[PDB]
Amino acid sequence: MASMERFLSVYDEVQAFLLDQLQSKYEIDPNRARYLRIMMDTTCLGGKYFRGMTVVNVAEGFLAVTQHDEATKERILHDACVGGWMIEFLQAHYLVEDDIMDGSVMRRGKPCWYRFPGVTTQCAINDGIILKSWTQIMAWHYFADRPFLKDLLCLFQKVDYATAVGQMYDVTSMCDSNKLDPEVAQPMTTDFAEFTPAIYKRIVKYKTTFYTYLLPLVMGLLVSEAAASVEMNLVERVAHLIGEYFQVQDDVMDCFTPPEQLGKVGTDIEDAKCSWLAVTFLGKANAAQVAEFKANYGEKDPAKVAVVKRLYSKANLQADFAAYEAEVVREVESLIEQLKVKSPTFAESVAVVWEKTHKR
Amino acid sequence: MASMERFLSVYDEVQAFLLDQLQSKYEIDPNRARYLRIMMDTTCLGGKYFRGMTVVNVAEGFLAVTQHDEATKERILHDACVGGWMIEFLQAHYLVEDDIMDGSVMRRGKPCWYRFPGVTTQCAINDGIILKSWTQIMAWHYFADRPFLKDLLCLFQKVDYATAVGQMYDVTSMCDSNKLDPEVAQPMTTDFAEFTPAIYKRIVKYKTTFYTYLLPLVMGLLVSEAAASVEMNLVERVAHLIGEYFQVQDDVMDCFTPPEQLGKVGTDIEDAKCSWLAVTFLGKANAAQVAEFKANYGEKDPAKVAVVKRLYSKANLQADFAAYEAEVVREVESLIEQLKVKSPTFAESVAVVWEKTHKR
Ligand SMILES: Cc1ccc(CN2CCS(=O)(=O)CC2)cc1
Ligand SMILES: Cc1ccc(CN2CCS(=O)(=O)CC2)cc1
Ligand SMILES: Cc1ccc(CN2CCS(=O)(=O)CC2)cc1
Ligand SMILES: Cc1ccc(CN2CCS(=O)(=O)CC2)cc1
Ligand SMILES: Cc1ccc(CN2CCS(=O)(=O)CC2)cc1
Ligand SMILES: Cc1ccc(CN2CCS(=O)(=O)CC2)cc1
Ligand SMILES: [Zn+2]
Ligand SMILES: [Zn+2]
Ligand SMILES: [Zn+2]
Ligand SMILES: [Zn+2]
Repeated sequence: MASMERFLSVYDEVQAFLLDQLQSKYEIDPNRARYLRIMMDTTCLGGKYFRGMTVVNVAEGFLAVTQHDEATKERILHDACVGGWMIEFLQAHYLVEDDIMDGSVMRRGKPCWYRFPGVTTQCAINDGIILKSWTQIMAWHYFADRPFLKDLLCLFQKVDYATAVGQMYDVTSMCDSNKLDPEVAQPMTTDFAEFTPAIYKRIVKYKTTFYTYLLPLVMGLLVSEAAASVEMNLVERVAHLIGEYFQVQDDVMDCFTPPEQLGKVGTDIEDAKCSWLAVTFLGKANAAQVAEFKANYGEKDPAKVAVVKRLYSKANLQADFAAYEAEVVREVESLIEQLKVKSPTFAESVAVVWEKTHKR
Repeated sequence: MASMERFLSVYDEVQAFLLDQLQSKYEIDPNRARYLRIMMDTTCLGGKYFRGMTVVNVAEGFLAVTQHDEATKERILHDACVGGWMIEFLQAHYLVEDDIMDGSVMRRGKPCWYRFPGVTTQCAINDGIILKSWTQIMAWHYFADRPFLKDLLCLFQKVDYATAVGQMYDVTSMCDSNKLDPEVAQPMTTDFAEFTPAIYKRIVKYKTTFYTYLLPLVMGLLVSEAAASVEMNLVERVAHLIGEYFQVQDDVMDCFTPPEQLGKVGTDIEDAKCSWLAVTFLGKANAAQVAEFKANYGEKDPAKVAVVKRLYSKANLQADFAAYEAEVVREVESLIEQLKVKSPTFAESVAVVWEKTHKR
């Protein structure tokens, strides 16, 4: 069976299981089940499934080099699909809540879930809670007797928690740290002293790399019983590196990809986000450029947003991006090679993850 | 040591552990740690700790009848405190998010967390996520090698999930089921056909009884290694019964307790909630009363809210409440007795839980 149709089939299976259980154990009525069905589909489906399919691809890599009965191949692949959906539904939780937190309008060319007329914020906050609760119910049902249950649940939680800490670092990235205070409304920084490469790398490490790259790779190892084919410090290092590059790309696209292809109107400028473009621009600007940036950034006024975009274009950030890209290519290739000391197979899955990111 | 000072001490311990770990493992800076500290205190502290202290009291009950080394008594009590905080922090998650979902102003005579000036909804949604993530980090740290870890984590998840399903039943309780539809803005029911005792009991069972009464009782059994001193179907039955009574009391207080003592201005009428008062009123009203209720319920207009309160007062709902209370007293005493077949001790803890609820 091809991997993607397997993965999509298991979605239907898992959906049916969740909804059936709601009717048999939680007293749900058919109409609320239908609401939840539609919510699940709307929030979990229509992406590329990169994350969840990475679990499947890592497991397929090991299957090719490990002896197993056919029934065991099938079980491993089924477990990789269930694990992949756990990550997809965890992402769906994040996207639902982040869209509400940010006041976002669109995502992938459709309205954010909370904006649907019969949803509203009141229900959407809790729908997003249910999305993450479903990752747990999947795990406890499908993995009940698996030797990797403990390790998978402990990994998932730590990744979830890193991700929420990353969200805190992102939402507070334009405040001055020393002014953070629940009692006092938070002003935008005026110095931008915290718009540094290291502070940027911390936001991105936590907010996206743990759930986007570390979790799918490590979940593929766990369902394969293969965590001894790797040196875990290398897997962390490479996940955090590729993940950062991925986010740099998104940051650049927020500013410069047309909204039709981007799937939304990018607002990182208006939102005063600590983006790669802002940090890179500040890292090369002269005094007059810095002052122009300060006078215009973090404002809704379209004229001011256009002043920032013009500053970025004139500053030749494409060159800084090429230099960054080159360095990432170097270090990701060095880590892949270190990963072959223990598993050629795992190293190749990491190569493929790299190729999908670099050349999307 | 007295139980409550033990419990409060462990709060300080757990807080220090969480914040220390954020600095050693998650790259947090001192100012963000302070924000999180203040968030934790603000959202977790200042209640009665009923839930968390019930775990401690169940464990203290068993300790009095079971032989153990002193160091084991201490470990069991420490584990009961950590488990109790897991429930308190899970409640804090619920209250933070519910206050945002409902647009609430106050809770326990102070502003809702999201209303604090330096918080805002954007940060508060994620603070509430972190609250629940912390229940997991507590568990994996303090219970890493405990024989009850699996059972405790599986119980916690199912309780969390029931609670979120209960929130869905609550937020949708004034819609007609057959009209639920993400695509269509939801009208208030005009027939109130779904304001029944059974539908009410389903909302309340899920939204509060699993986390308020079942989880503390069962967590006390788990940290005591005492789940064989009970018949679990009886523990469920009694938890769901006491929990329902608790919520009926809250529903009555929302309408009739002065806001100063209630800790907030009650809005269940304006919010069109399926409250015990509404369901009981509809269960005895004549046609003219029903029509007056329909014309006034679920409106912000204070004059209309006063018309509903007047209908309730004239309908002698205090008598229906006394009749309900009497019946609950009967059934809770019958269940306590059934609980003595296997554990006098556990039955007495349930008696105390009952006494704290009935006579608060
Ligand atoms: C010990 C060992 C022997 C052979 C192989 C290759 N193998 C072919 C048959 S299979 O269906 O098991 C898929 C992988 C790997 C390991
Ligand atoms: C409450 C909450 C916690 C974490 C996240 C992380 N999220 C990942 C996806 S992202 O980078 O698109 C937007 C941030 C979101 C919400
Ligand atoms: C810093 C920088 C890097 C690259 C580009 C070019 N850009 C790449 C792909 S895109 O969809 O973002 C639109 C075109 C511009 C600026
Ligand atoms: C087998 C058994 C013997 C005695 C007891 C009572 N016991 C007193 C001493 S203690 O500190 O262990 C607390 C409970 C219970 C069980
Ligand atoms: C997102 C979410 C899920 C569940 C709850 C349950 N909560 C219990 C406490 S309550 O009855 O006060 C208000 C409802 C809240 C929020
Ligand atoms: C249905 C019903 C029951 C009891 C009461 C009396 N009430 C009890 C406590 S209270 O703080 O809600 C205010 C006074 C009135 C109506
Ligand atoms: Zn965001
Ligand atoms: Zn972005
Ligand atoms: Zn609510
Ligand atoms: Zn209430």
